[PDB]
Amino acid sequence: QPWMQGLIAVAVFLVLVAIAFAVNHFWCQ
Amino acid sequence: DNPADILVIAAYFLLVIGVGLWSMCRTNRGTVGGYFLAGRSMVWWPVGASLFASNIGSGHFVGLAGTGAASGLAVAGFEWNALFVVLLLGWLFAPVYLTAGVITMPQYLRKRFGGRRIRLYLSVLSLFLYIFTKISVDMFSGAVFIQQALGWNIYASVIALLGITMIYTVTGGLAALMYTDTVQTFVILGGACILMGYAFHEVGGYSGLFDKYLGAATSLTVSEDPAVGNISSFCYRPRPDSYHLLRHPVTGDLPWPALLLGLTIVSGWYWCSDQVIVQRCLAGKSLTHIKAGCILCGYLKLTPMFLMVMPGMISRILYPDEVACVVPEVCRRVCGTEVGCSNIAYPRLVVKLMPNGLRGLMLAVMLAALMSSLASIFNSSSTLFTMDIYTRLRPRAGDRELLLVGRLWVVFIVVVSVAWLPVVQAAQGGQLFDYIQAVSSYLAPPVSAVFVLALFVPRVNEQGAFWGLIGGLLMGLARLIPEFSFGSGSCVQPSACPAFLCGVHYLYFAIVLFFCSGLLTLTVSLCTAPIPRKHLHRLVFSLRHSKEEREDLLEDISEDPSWARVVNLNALLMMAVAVFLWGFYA
Ligand SMILES: OC[C@H]1O[C@@H](n2cc(Cc3ccc(C4CC4)cc3)c3c(F)cccc32)[C@H](O)[C@@H](O)[C@@H]1O
Ligand code: NA
Repeated sequence: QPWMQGLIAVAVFLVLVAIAFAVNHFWCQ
Repeated sequence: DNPADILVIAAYFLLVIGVGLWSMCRTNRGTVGGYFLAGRSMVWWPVGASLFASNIGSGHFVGLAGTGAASGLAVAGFEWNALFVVLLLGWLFAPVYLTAGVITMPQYLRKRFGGRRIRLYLSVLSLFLYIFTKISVDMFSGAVFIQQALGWNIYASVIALLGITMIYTVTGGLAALMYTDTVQTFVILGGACILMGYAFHEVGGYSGLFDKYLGAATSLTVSEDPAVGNISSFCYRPRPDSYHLLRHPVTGDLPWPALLLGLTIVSGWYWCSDQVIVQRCLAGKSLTHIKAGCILCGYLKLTPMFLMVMPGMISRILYPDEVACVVPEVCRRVCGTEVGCSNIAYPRLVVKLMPNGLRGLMLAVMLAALMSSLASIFNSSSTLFTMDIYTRLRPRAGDRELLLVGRLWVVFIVVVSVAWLPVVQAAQGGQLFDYIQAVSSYLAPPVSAVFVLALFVPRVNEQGAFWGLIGGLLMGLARLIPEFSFGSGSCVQPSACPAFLCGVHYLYFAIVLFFCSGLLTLTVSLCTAPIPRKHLHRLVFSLRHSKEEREDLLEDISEDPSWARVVNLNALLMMAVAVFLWGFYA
């Protein structure tokens, strides 16, 4: 299904951006 | 010839004249700041509209529809890559260029590294890249569109187009083109949506495109010429991965690792390192405005799939014997090009589907696309030449002489492009859009490599950065030269080029070349004596918030917390929408 691939892609992207806020919050300050 | 077309073209010209006259009455073009950087006064919607309009030319209609017709929807990759890279411009590159206080990108390298020679090198390399990868595509795709839609002389019409854009460019500064680019972006999107609608009506909706495209083969697959014979089923049939962005990493026409890494590197240069795009961001009134402009430009950089790539696929569905012809005799009869007729995809939809009134609007779209791109290239090249090359030959020049030299360079680069028109008309069919992306992939990645190392790695010094650029061109030229030697041919007539030199996709060569130039720059940097911190305040991503006294080999980029918060959330929402759409068509 195209719609599931879209939602899964967004979900993986939101995981990466959550990781990016985690890493700079704990490892820049 | 129906009066409605002439009134639509005159109405378009009256809009462009009117916004030009208003910008000239408003802004100051007496100074170098005003004429070359719009006074650093351009709020978000001119910056976004101008980033979009400076990029989308007649090449985007002819090339993306054509390649859409020929190869399906992976070519949206070129446009959609841009979406990610514009956020590197607004959030990584643009802040450093505002705190460096630079008018040009060669000047940034002068301030960062400090020789006379990196600035001169990069200016001259940039000017060649604009003749080869920017002016060429606009002239060529303009001439395709005129040959097919109008039928006028493809020399005289290009001289006339190049001459009107000369006047439009020299008359106003960066403030006139960016306001005019807001009208041109409206016309481009407006008329391109109307053609998209007529096209999608003709195949019977979006369901229609995706159930009729893989069937859309020509019925004439037998040549009259011996040693061509029955054409292979591989070439005339549509590719069975036609509906997929993410195509096979060895046998795909645009391999997915090459699309994602290799286009990010080439888009790196195009959006983050290159005078044409970056002048729009050096003219923003502040960083929040640049960032907001970078969001608008991103949403507009989605539109080309739906407006160019899918309409080109509908052209194959509707005119398969003309757009998808494989027989050299038939392709020479259809558009004059023995190697194929993909390129007529977009201008056949305008001819066949548009009524009495809107054919004029679609001529205005191609004119809006052509003029905005050509004017942006002429103005940026004018800035490069004036402020890098002419201020070498005359240091005590002053802001009246530099504007005159600026305006005379636009005349000279127009004459150079008239000289260059026959060499670009030597490109036969959709070969040209492969050549431009190949030349971008062989010349741009060493520049992408030096800008990323200039911005993020303060150890990299002038010897490293210069010897990385020259090593970079030596490797790029190995591919480019031997290639252009062997030609391209077609799928019907494959070239005698050795597998080695070119089995490897040009966007894969982009990735190799980037890491080799980067590695050479880092290695020669780490061998030679470094640049200390007193030389580097506000020139590196680390030190864009410094306030300390730099020693030379607008400074304040702090924005309102609230508006920062707004544009930062909108960058994340625009990336979610990007990523969803890449998943949908993966
Ligand atoms: O260098 C990378 C940059 O390329 C720009 N760009 C895209 C096209 C359209 C296109 C592309 C490919 C093909 C054929 C398959 C090869 C036909 C058409 C284009 C052009 F035609 C001329 C000049 C630049 C052009 C994108 O806007 C930009 O986001 C991207 O960072
Ligand atoms: Na344009």
